[PDB]
Amino acid sequence: MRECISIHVGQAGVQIGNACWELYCLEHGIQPDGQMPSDKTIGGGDDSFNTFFSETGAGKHVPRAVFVDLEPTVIDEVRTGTYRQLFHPEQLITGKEDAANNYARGHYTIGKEIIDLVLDRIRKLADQCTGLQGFLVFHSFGGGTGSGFTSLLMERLSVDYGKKSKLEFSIYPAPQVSTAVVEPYNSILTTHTTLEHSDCAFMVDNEAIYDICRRNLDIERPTYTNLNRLISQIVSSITASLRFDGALNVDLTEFQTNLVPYPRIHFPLATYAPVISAEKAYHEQLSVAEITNACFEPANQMVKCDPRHGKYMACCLLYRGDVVPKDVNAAIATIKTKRSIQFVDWCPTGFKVGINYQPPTVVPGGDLAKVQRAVCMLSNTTAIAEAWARLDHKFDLMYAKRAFVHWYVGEGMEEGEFSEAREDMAALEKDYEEVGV
Amino acid sequence: SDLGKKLLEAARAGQDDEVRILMANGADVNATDASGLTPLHLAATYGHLEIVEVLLKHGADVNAIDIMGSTPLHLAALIGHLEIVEVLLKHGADVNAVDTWGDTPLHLAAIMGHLEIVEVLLKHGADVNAQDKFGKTAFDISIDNGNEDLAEILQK
Amino acid sequence: MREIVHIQAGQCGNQIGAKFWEVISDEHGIDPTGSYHGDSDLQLERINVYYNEATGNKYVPRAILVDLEPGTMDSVRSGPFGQIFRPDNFVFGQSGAGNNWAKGHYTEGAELVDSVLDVVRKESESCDCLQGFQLTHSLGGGTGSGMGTLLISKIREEYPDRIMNTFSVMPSPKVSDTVVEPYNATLSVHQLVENTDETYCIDNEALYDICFRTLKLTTPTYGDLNHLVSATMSGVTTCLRFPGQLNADLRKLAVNMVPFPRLHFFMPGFAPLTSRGSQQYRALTVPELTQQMFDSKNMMAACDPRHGRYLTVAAIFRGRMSMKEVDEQMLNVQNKNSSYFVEWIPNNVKTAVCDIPPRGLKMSATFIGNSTAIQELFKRISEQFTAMFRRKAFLHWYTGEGMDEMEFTEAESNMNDLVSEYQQYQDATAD
Ligand SMILES: Nc1nc2c(ncn2[C@@H]2O[C@H](COP(=O)(O)OP(=O)(O)OP(=O)(O)O)[C@@H](O)[C@H]2O)c(=O)[nH]1
Ligand SMILES: Nc1nc2c(ncn2[C@@H]2O[C@H](COP(=O)(O)OP(=O)(O)O)[C@@H](O)[C@H]2O)c(=O)[nH]1
Ligand SMILES: [Mg+2]
Repeated sequence: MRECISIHVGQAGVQIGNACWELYCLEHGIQPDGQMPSDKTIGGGDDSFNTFFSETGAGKHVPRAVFVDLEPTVIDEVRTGTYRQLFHPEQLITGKEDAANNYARGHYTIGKEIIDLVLDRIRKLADQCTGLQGFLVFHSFGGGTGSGFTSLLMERLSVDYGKKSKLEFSIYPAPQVSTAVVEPYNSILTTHTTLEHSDCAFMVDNEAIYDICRRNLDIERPTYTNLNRLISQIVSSITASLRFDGALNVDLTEFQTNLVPYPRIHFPLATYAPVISAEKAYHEQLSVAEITNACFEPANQMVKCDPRHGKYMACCLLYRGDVVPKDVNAAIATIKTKRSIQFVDWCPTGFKVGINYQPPTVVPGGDLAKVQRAVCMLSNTTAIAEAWARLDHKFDLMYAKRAFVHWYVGEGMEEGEFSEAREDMAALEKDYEEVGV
Repeated sequence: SDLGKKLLEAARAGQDDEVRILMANGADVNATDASGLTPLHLAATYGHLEIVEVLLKHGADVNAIDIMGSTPLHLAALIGHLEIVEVLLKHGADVNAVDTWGDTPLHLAAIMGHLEIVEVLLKHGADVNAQDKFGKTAFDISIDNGNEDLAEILQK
Repeated sequence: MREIVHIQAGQCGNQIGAKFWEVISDEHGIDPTGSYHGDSDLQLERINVYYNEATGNKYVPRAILVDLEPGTMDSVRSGPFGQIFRPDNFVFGQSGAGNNWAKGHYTEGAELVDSVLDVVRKESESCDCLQGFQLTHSLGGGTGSGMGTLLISKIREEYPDRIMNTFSVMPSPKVSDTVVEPYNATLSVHQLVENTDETYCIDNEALYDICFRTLKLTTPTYGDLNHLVSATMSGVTTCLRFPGQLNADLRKLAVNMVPFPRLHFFMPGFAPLTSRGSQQYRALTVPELTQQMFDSKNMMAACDPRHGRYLTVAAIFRGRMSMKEVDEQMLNVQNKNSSYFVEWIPNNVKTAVCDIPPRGLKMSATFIGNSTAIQELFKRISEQFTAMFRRKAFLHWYTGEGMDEMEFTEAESNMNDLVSEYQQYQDATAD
């Protein structure tokens, strides 16, 4: 087995986590109580889905998952929801007092009351693993737990597992759904202290998901449930390679190899197509060419930016369903006949391709239509520096007046940490400028 | 045996009978404490109307000033003693007297919202263009702090 | 973050505090008996925040009633919900405060302060996760002001990690009994600046002007004013007592609306304005509520938002309405009126929606503003304080109780220092 342990932190992390594991269970033919009748193996096995699911003697498939929040409201829903019987009960960990949208509380004062328990529980999961690969970590940028505790957890996981890989799925804040004005501070603070402990991080701009829900699914007021389901289908496309036989991104190490040439610039852009409303169940097929070309239209991106004004360092295409390789190669062929997609000098300007011939699964009760073929493009372009720049500009305006800073220095943080975190982000912005002619 | 200090404190405390006794023994009706306050100042501050009246019928200087330039009418208008305001005015109180902060009785009545005293002072010829030493008239005060009731009374 | 410990001090504190329970109790379906006879279970999901459960299917307010005058516990026990407070939580003296801050803060209130703390400790050691404290009081009196600030300071020392939040009624000549109130309020404000996390400034000047000019009540009564205070207090605490995401607990709200520790004085407003029982009205719509919400005439602090700039703003809509109907309007206010929101705090107006409307109305909106225009309220108080202090009127009342003349000059300088801080950020620019 080459296990993967998923850690979900904060409300956004937890609720996205429970959307994903619901989807996984449907893709792998797993029932809400852990049973999988389609599994010949008695009470174990070494199939590719065992990287994400441990097996018990009763035939119960248990996610290799940890849910962590510093208040119980959200994780109490997991304990009593449809999948109450699926997870390890001891892997659902809560405090009683959240971080109040304060990074300093999540990383210093409140978070450190529970960090040692969280690590002992992860150790327990890691001790059931034949050959633990590393961790997938879900969290929001703007929450006190999502930012502060997550950053604290990544620092500790580096010490106790120096060998293993760590992958991030981070929710990038948007005014539409933002709960706090200090989310820009928390975003910079965690990015700074986490940068050296994460090998690869997929940002999920909540505004991009918000716009897709409105434009493509015709939803007036996107709810978190709406955004989550769409997000969890993009997340599934990215982790499919780890849970299934395939030839691309077969383990966490390969994510770095394919997407991250240099450790600091490790925030790939994800673009996903097609997104079709469930009310259009009789929509006509979209070809390989059309869904591939849709991966270069900004509307379908997970992070708002302009790749045509940047330069690509890496590009991976992960198709799903009725996708004939020769049609893919011809679709790419025309893609490389579009002068607006520039690559950097020093990298092979080609596209790595993987195909999973299972038709994409969509959740019953969701807003997405069933489709015959879909694709998730993972591209590491310098255009994503526009997203850091948006956050940095907000940070600069408030930190110029030291607005809200007292909240942070009052909860264990030194004020100097603001400026160094912002200098690290300035160094990142010029890192992108240097790579992009 | 000086009765000045005890006439002062009897008037502050509203001891109407002691007020009459002490004057009966030659107590200085215009006695002053260290700050220059007179029995009439203190009777007017603390709302002792009959002591105000009696002092005025026995040679009290209605327009006496303390070291800060305060007259009895100032303090009566500041503390809000309407009856005493009118008694003082009928005995010739200077309705436009100015203290060391540039304030007139109308300024103090305006700050503290004694609108009836405002009207009495106006009917006795208070200067609406009297400026304090920040250049503010009583009307400027009512505009600055949005007192619409006071502003209407001052434009009439 | 679950439980809130409510304290009411003084005649104003206990009066408006009682009106708070009578109103929120009925929204939550709790009767004067503590028995729940409600109509849905959103009324119960978060009722532990303000109520204890007393084992007979009854509910008891987590409330402490304090006053140095015994007259007003007679008062509250007499009220509609008089007999649902814990008798043991009545901490009352016999000698009052005589509208003297020094008496309440230093001598008679200091003799009763730890009897009050004993009851707070009893309440707090029964809480699973206490968020903080909510105090209702006047600043112009002696007990609500003097002892109230003392209690804040000593509660702070004993619970430094919890949130302190006050509902402070400011004195006004339009409604006042005495001219010493600017003293008591200026001495009080000094302690609120240092020891409170959030303070709602409920100005009696504004409450009177609303009743007098917009609701056309010839002679406003204390009960007329409290009708407005009750509705405001109910609106601002909706997100604490009902399932929500924005501003869900006392510390999350404070983190969002208080950019600078001392500038934590909010200007509450509410729409529509009704008079007691005359509430039946046409309907009101979302565009109208939004503009009335931001209207000076709808604030309960006597200050013009137009004369300053909003640092943070919190809005609470209540009732069944179109939400992005709401989200179009409150984004329209911000861009048309761009100049009245500071540029260096992006996305500083947050919106909450609660489907449960208040009694008597199907739609309502509550306004919580942290505006630099609040300087007008403190400048008004500072001018009256200075007017009295310059002529040293009735300071014998305070010195005689063991207070020093230089505490008055210090209070004066601290109020003015607060004023200067607001005007500093009112003129600042992103640049
Ligand atoms: N996509 C998505 N975003 C969410 C969800 N829940 C919260 N968010 C976003 O996450 C950010 C707020 O951080 P939270 O995760 O709610 O806070 P937290 O991690 O629980 O930490 P605390 O502040 O201690 O509560 C905001 O940007 C929200 O828009 C969710 O379910 N899905
Ligand atoms: N809004 C309102 N204000 C009140 C009420 N009672 C007293 N006040 C105000 O509070 C001040 C007097 O303080 P008070 O509470 O009576 O004295 P305390 O008992 O020592 O706190 C004045 O400014 C009054 O306008 C009330 O029921 N409602
Ligand atoms: Mg949370």
